Amino acid sequence: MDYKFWYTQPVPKINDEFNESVNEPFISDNKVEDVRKDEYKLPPGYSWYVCDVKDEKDRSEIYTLLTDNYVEDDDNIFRFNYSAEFLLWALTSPNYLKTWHIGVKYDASNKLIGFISAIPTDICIHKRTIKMAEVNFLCVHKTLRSKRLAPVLIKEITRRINLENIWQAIYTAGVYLPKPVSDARYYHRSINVKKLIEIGFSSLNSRLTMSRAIKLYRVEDTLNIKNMRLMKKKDVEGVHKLLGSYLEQFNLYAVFTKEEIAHWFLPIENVIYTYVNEENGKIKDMISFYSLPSQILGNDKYSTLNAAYSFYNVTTTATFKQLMQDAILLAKRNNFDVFNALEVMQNKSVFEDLKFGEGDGSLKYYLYNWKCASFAPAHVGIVLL
Ligand SMILES: CCCCCCCCCCCCCC(=O)CSCCNC(=O)CCNC(=O)[C@H](O)C(C)(C)COP(=O)(O)OP(=O)(O)OC[C@H]1O[C@@H](n2cnc3c(N)ncnc32)[C@H](O)[C@@H]1OP(=O)(O)O
Ligand SMILES: CN(C)Cc1n[nH]c2ccc(-c3ccc(F)cc3OCCn3ccnc3)cc12
Ligand SMILES: [Cl-]
Ligand SMILES: [Mg+2]
Repeated sequence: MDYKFWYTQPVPKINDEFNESVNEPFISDNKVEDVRKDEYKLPPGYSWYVCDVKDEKDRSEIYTLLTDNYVEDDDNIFRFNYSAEFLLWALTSPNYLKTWHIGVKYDASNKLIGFISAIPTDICIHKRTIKMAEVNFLCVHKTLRSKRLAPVLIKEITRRINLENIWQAIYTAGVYLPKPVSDARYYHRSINVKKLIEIGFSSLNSRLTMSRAIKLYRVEDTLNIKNMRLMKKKDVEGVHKLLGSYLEQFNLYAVFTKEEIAHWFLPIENVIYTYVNEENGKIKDMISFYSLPSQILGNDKYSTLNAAYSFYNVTTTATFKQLMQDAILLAKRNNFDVFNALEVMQNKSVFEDLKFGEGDGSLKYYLYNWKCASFAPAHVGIVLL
């Protein structure tokens, strides 16, 4: 890899290594007044488009572009299929900017062929809290790959973020770029074993017959934490306290306001699931996971893999293993086929006992214009959608 684009950016070179005493921008003393006011140039016949994610039709356009052209697994069997309602939630968090939801249309067809987005968040990296943009949903149509459109989308969003006097960003990708601050493998816990085998995701052998595989992943339909229930509006303060305190141990986490807790955690069917255990009107334990189905490509029987992805989980009245067991059960009660988690926070400690299998790859965490020491994923305390 030459990384001809990335090496022009304020990010580490492949060989850069910083000790814990270093925790600062690559480029400081930036000036809003100096930021370019002109949009980056696109190739002839393409135009910028400002997407209105609150408009059902504009939102449907983004949904279509992602459904057809977003992230596939390494074998091109599954493609992420974020729902339209999920994209509304993900992009309209507190203080979002409509001008950070950027499309590219092909003028002659009037169709969206590219997208990139950011939302603002306070990010604590090695105990320093910085206002950052969280970048997500970069996508170029399959038919226009390897034409250098992605650097155009990246430079244009950078410019729009810089106009708001924001100079750092956080992003994640499965691909290796200069240069990860942390790298987390993903693990999967089978729920609907038979389906996962039939679609090729899971395997049998002469020892592990179909019936034996089903038995292995069987779970008791009783919670360890009996009062675990869907989160309600009244629980916002308590979730804010519980989670906000928990996250301070990590090397990388978002500093959530109360308004951010209500947005990111209050339940929305088929989008975000949060459960809480209330004692004495105080929230003592919480479970959360989001819904990210994948379209199954080329399977006669099934079109969709329903997948729950571990989000934020905190226990003070049980063991972490007991809490994540309940999280798997609650995913099962909600019709999910598989429960997915990264080896961030305390997650790795429960993978063997709760019968997770190692996946085929990892998610890399990145910062833009920030130099600092890298760290094991157990010290990562943030999950991006
Ligand atoms: C202060 C504010 C700062 C704000 C900005 C922060 C940074 C935000 C950064 C964005 C974070 C988004 C996070 C996110 O959304 C979650 S990661 C998911 C990204 N989306 C997909 O994987 C969807 C399917 N793939 C595509 O749509 C295309 O393959 C994409 C658009 C990925 C690249 O289109 P393409 O047609 O395949 O490629 P060219 O146009 O020819 O471009 C080639 C250049 O793109 C570099 N590249 C490829 N994949 C990347 C990736 N995932 N991040 C960053 N850079 C990526 C690549 O290394 C090369 O640069 P190089 O020559 O130096 O190696
Ligand atoms: C994070 N958010 C930015 C979306 C995103 N983009 N890129 C990714 C690469 C992996 C995961 C992921 C995260 C947790 C997990 F349990 C399974 C995952 O992927 C399986 C499918 N796969 C394989 C290779 N590429 C995709 C998410 C993402
Ligand atoms: Cl340029
Ligand atoms: Mg391109």
